[PDB]
Amino acid sequence: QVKDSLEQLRCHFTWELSIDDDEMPDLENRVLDQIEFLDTKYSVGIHNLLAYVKHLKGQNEEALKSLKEAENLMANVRSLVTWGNFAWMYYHMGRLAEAQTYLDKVENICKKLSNPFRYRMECPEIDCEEGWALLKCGGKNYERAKACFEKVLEVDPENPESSAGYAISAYRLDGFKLATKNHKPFSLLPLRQAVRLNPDNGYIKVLLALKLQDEGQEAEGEKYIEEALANMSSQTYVFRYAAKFYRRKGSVDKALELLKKALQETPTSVLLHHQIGLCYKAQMIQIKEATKGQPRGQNREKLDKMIRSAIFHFESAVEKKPTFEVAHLDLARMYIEAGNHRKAEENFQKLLCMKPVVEETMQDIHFHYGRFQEFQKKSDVNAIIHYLKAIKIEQASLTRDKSINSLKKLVLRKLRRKALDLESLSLLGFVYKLEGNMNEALEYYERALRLAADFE
Amino acid sequence: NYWYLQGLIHKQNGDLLQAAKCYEKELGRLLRDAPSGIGSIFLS
RNA sequence: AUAGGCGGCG
Ligand SMILES: [Mg+2]
Ligand SMILES: [Mg+2]
Ligand SMILES: [Mg+2]
Repeated sequence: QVKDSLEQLRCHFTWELSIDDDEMPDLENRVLDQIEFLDTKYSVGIHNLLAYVKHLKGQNEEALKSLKEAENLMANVRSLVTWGNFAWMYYHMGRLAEAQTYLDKVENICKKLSNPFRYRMECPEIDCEEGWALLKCGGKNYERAKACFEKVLEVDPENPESSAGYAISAYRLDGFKLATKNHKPFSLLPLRQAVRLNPDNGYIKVLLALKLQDEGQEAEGEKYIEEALANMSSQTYVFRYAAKFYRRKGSVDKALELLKKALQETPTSVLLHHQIGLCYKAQMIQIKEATKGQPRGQNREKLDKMIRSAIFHFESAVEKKPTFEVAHLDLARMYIEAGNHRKAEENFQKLLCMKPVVEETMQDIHFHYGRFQEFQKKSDVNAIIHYLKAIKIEQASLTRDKSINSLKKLVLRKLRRKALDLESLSLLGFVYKLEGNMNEALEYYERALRLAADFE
Repeated sequence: NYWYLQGLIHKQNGDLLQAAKCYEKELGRLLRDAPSGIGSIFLS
């Protein structure tokens, strides 16, 4: 009825934003933070998104409040997202006259001079608006968000807004491939473009600095960190990426300072907690190296405090975002480090049921579970099961290569207890095949086949 | 031993990768009920 | 969206 009119509207309700129930507390928290701390030109988008999240929570009057706040801030065409959200709001509540009121407002603006004249309207602004909503709703929406901004840059290649959106989506997709071999810095030129056209935007400067750092250009990146830190623009966000920059440079204490300052503004940020975990992890590794694995007295004291601190923050991260895979894995591994194998295991079992956006993250999950099964749980069969499972995920990566090598070591261990084993001989043949060592691959497979026929 | 012999033929021609595939098919079958899961990886 | 210590007859 009116419902087919609603389905033509370009707004949050029709954009199929991929939002697990599990990610909802976290998303709302990130929406509130952005509203308070992100320096942008139009804050209408994020309140429209706050509205949608309230609506998914079952709090429609709060959702209405957020739409009224967005309206009170409202080019004018971006109001259309607000109005379409209003239309859906009033529908879902059951104010069919009020919904219709707002549909009619959308239609009247859609007659200057829109092609689908009815409720959809095609302009750069609503494209960007779909981009940013997708870009805030988690990694699975990122290819789509990139395409939205890219659509607009196909037409207007010097659009400052969509150049930003495009460059941030790209940097984050680049992020997913840092673990793959033969990753290319696809976001480096877009970020340079984006900084040129949004010269005041510190958020974009710090990601550029991080990309520069990944490509070995530390000096140039550090200038962007120092610049970004000297401007108000998005102080709290600049703090997070500046901290990441200094940690990867090896100024861990400087990182902590920034992260802890940022935690006052945004206590809830799983990014912060995770990254603060990584600072403590890196300090644990420093002490372990300087004391040759045998810390005593005060050193042991400090190592223990840092293991507790990392666990505290990785725990704080996954409580707030249960689907935060990498944070679960780091927690599993901190638990191993602390001697808590059940806690390790428990985090490993939750990891085994996840569908990561980043396929390589499942390789890491199996690799590290397999090592947990070899060295902590003393179960070779499960090590092998899981090293094989990591190997089976096709993607070339350092971690897959690690799994091949871990399988090799374990099977050569087994063959030196018991050389006449059909599985072990076939496994070692397999490993050699995955190394590209084909003479040996065939030699071990042949031995296994000849072992079979001799046994019969 | 049909798959062994198919392997040797590829090996003797230089198709090391088809040689591996042939042997895998037979070693898969032998190891289909192996606890590691290697038998299934071979029969894919 | 928040990556890379060393990896086992160590
Ligand atoms: Mg998050
Ligand atoms: Mg890191
Ligand atoms: Mg990590």
